Amino acid sequence: MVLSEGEWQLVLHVWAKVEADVAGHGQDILIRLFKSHPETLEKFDRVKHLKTEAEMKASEDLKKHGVTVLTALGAILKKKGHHEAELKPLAQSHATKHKIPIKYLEFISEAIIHVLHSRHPGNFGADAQGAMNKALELFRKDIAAKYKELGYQG
Ligand code: HEM
Repeated sequence: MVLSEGEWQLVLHVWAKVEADVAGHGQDILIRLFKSHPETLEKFDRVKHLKTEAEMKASEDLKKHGVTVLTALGAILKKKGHHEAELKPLAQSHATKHKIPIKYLEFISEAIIHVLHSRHPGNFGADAQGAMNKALELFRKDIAAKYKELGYQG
């Protein structure tokens, strides 16, 4: 699949807002992920013991994790589809070290869309959401192809 420049512009325009507060968006997204799909929390040894949203909101480790995910994702989106180099080390660590099934990448995709929708209604209408979904699907498709080459494709 391939996105048009118009679709990339919609994605990057809302992302510019996310970047005004990377830590805040990272927390919201991870908390949304962990509450909607608790099984995912088990993958994070440094934060799996957190029982409530209040504990999550106060966690310094959770906030650092959020910044890391959004910074790596942002670097990928800014490549506008030319992200093969950025995807390799990422696919290897999630396939071989962490063992993250594609299904969980779909779950975090949902959390991202949910949060942008809440915090940026004016820059996240239907067209912009369609573009973001398309960009995240592109990301998932390429990652899963890499998973298979690496022997996981879980
Ligand atoms: C847009 C999605 C994702 C991006 C861009 C991403 C990115 C990263 C990055 C940059 C790291 C740092 C170094 C490394 O590769 O180990 C990392 C670590 C990790 N990722 Fe992700 N990740 C994503 C989704 C997920 C999801 C959905 C899960 C689990 C449900 C996950 C679990 C992990 C774990 C377990 C680690 C290591 C945490 C630790 O240091 O203890 N990742 N990820």
